[PDB]
Amino acid sequence: NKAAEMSVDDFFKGGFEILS
Amino acid sequence: PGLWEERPNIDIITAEAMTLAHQLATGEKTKADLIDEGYNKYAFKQKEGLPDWFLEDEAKHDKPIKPITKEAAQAIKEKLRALNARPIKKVAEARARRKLRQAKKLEKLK
Amino acid sequence: LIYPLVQVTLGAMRLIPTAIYFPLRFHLIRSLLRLSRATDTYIPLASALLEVLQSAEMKKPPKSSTLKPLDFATAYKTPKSYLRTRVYQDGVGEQVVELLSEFFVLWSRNIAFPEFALPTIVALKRWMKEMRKGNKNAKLGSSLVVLVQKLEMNAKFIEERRAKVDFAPKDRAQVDAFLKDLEWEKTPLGAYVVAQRKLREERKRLMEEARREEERKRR
Amino acid sequence: DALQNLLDSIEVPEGWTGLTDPNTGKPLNLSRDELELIRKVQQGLIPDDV
Amino acid sequence: EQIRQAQEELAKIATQLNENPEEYPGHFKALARIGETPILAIQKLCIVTQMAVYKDVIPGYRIRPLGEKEVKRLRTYEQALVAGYHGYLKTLATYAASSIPEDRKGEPISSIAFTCACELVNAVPHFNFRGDLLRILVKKLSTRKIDRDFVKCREALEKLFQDDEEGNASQEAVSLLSKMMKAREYRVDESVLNLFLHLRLLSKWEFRTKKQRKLLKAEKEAQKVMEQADATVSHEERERIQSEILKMVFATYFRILKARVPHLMGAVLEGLAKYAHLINQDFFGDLLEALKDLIRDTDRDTSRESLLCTVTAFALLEGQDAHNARSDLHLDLSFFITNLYRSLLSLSLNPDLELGNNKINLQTTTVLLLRCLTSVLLPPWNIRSVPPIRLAAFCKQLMTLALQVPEKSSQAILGLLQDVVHTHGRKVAALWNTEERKGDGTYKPLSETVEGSNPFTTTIWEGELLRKHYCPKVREGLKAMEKELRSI
RNA sequence: GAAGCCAGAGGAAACUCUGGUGGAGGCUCGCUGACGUGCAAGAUCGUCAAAUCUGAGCAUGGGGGCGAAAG
Repeated sequence: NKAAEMSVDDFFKGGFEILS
Repeated sequence: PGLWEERPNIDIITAEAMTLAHQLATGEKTKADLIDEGYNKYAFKQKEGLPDWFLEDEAKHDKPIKPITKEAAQAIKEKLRALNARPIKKVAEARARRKLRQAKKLEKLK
Repeated sequence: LIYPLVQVTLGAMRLIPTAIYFPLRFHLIRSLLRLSRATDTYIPLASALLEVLQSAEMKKPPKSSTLKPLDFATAYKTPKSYLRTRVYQDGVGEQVVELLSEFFVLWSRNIAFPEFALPTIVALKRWMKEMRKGNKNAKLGSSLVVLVQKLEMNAKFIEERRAKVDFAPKDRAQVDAFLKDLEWEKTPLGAYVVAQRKLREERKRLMEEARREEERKRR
Repeated sequence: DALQNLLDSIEVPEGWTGLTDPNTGKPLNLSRDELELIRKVQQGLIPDDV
Repeated sequence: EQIRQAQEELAKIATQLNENPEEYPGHFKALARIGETPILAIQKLCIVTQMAVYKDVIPGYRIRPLGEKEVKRLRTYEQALVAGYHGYLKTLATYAASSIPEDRKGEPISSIAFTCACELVNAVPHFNFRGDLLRILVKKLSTRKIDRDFVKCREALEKLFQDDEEGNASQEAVSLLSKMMKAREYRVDESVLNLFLHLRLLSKWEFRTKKQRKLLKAEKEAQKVMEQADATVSHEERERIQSEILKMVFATYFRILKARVPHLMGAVLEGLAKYAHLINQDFFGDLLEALKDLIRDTDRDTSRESLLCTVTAFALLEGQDAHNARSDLHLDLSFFITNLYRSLLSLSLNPDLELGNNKINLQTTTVLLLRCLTSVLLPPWNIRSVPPIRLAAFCKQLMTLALQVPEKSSQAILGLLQDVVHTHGRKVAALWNTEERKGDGTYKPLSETVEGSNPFTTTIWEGELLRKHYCPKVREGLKAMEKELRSI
């Protein structure tokens, strides 16, 4: 579950969580 | 809209050539030998300007006979083995087939 | 509001991690250590400090020269003269040892210090081996040996007082108390850090008053 | 190297004979001159030069 | 203008060949002559018109060089076709090798020729000089400049590979590609490598007279025996073509691995993981030891390479046929498990972790680590048979890593450990309930082997820092971990 | 006793019902074992026989192990 849906590569883009 | 490209390669495929190659590799007969029994009755025979039917009839009926070795035969078999010759799937289904064959033999015995 | 600040600080320190620009990273890490001491927010900086160590400048032997030690409170950049200079070597080692000391004394009490220092200790030991297989920088060698010794001692201290701490998943009273009744000079790292702070302050006094006498003599 | 073993197993070298040299434990490969002798004996056209 | 005269001539020629091809055999040359004009617009239109006729006129088969009335008509027609088509391919090659830049007046002659080449590739592969056409294609996709023509040729070859059911076109293309890679010394843009992944082959009462009826029976039995023979022959030839193509593909892969080209390792490993189940057994074992030697060489960038090799080995073992082959083929992943366990600490300290349909070639080292951890702890097969010692050791090591590793990756690690606790549970509850701590030894952190490090003689005390980490995501992830530990 | 077709009644149509005509069915009447899969501690799914009756003529395949088959 969590393992796969965070092992997808697109999860680590790097967008600063202030520009939401 | 708006209508990298830039001597013959010798390949041994025959059991007789593999046997002779083993004979060179192991210290049984040397270069001087190989020339010496090269000078035989099949030597100095014309092959250049001959018709294909003549040449093929001599090829089929005039193959010299030499001993072959089990090592050379196995070497040719290993060389000519295909890369997809023994997949896991094929060998597993072969085992399944033979196990089924013994099961059927037992039930026929029953 | 801490999350965006630490995010942008890490981004700033990892933008272009170069030997010329160690001190900007260094000042940012000092700022983050101040923030960590004030708040109760864990900020991983061991990766940054260990990268500073595992930079390129630290491997090759230094360059013997005679130039002035950097004032790492007024530098945004490293002068082109200071490239392989043993003086730059000594400086950067000094404040690397510093920032490591404040970080590991900052988290010197929690029940997991043992674990928290394991990677750092093994990395430092790998470096002592690799650099006595590198340069000839014995002052930094000795300082890192002392630091890793203190880290191991403090790790052994917490585990000694850990043994009997019932941490059942539905009962965390003892772990929420651990050593509420201790102060950060009792731990071996606390003692080492306060001693190093005293030494840093006396050297600060030496050089400040010194430069004052040279100014007066020139006048 | 295991990669080299895989490579020459996939495409066997020219002089591969399946034997091992007793002098040096590596497998024994025929030379270009030895392959020329193999050709000369197998076809019989030119037993010796000149 | 002269362009209008050419318009009329080309239209007349094309329509004449569409309507009555045999009666007009010389237009194939006439068309080359009308294309010989120096006007660029006429050249472009001649090239596209030639593309159109040569497309519709080429027979569903190849013809023989004659050498040595209707039959002579057909003979002449056919010979003119081949000669004209050969001329067409030569013209396309010259135009494509010509310089792309001119004044901006639409798509250049080079781009139009490349489009024509792609259309011919996808339309009539079976006909002669497929080799020359594919040589044009490879001469384009051997340059290391991503361009629109590059991508167009790319999907052209991709569609050829995914639609070729016979195999000769695939064999010629893979031979050309492998020769090009070897000649260019493996300086390609990894798309030509993914083509090898994109191969397919590696995966009303009509009255009839008495004479008419007997003859029809004759063709009936003749066609029956021919269908049986064709089935057998097609099976054998498909197998042989597969063998040749697999030989070339694996030779390329292993030469790339031996040369250690950094930017192709992911694609090469993906291909190996995809096709090792198509290659023999002994080669499967040899490939496992090849991966082992790659890991050892990296031991003596490096983190990413090691993680790629580990992922490939584990995926190959999770292959179904390999999974059943397991014991008989003597495939032990103990080396890979131990290497991952030992490298966890250095990976935790590595600051390059987050600097970045597919299964192997993943650009992020954290993602590779997550895949390795999923393989070791949550496997597709025998999920509830994993050694509890292995589970507990990896849980402790991953908690330490997540303590010492950046925010988003740490969130991923917490999610993976939450999944591990969900799946196993009772096996690892002792790692957090201190009343069940074993006292048959002491925990050895800097161990050498997973069983050597006593995992159940310790307690996961890290939470006391990861609940005060700066990131709400990891904080709530740890909260979820404790929640499900509690709801065990 | 199914498709197909016809008529009446509702539904915009698609349809639904009724009454029929029709007479196709791996539909009825007369006097289990053997394995395989399993990814667990065994579930489910698949495969193999039981193969119109009968006069006069006619042909073929046969054991075992090895092996991917070719042998």
